[PDB]
Amino acid sequence: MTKLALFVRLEAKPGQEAALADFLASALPLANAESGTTAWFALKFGPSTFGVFDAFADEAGRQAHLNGQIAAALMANAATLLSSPPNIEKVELLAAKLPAG
Amino acid sequence: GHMTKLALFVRLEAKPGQEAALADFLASALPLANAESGTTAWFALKFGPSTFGVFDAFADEAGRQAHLNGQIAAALMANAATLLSSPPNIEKVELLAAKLPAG
Repeated sequence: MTKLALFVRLEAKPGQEAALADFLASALPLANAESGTTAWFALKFGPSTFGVFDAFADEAGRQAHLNGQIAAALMANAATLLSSPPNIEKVELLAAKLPAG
Repeated sequence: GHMTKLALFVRLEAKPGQEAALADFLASALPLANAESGTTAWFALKFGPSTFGVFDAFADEAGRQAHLNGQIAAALMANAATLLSSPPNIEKVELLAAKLPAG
């Protein structure tokens, strides 16, 4: 079972809403490449408010994601894309249902 | 898969003294989620001492609505006053992209 997760809410700068949505959608292959990243979701709450939820078997998986390509790419573009600094929330998974793979 | 497109992001605030009870409630709800054929992924969340949640994902509106009207929602509604300091905060979410294990 997946036991650990991360959640981040992301607010787009005026004029960078498409750019942020496209960035998040484009990261899917990067998430598929991360074997320790069990599940990964690019979220849209509203026209300028986006986010990511992802899930891991263990802390090694979670840290590998934070040290990985998607987190890197987001940090490299954050100042361009985002209107406020995002808080990456650590989450404990109390239970999870996923397809078996 | 690109085929899961909708989600809910729910925050739940535990009543003081009820934090363990809410965590336990959520964990015991797993079999109920497992049985929901339209609920592709379902995660019971703990953010902090008294702050919990659910993130769940669906192929379509029918699956999302079946969850909102399902056994977990009913159980939480039956016990809401015992466990929660305010009503669930439920956000409808669109998925731009999603990785799940296959199946």
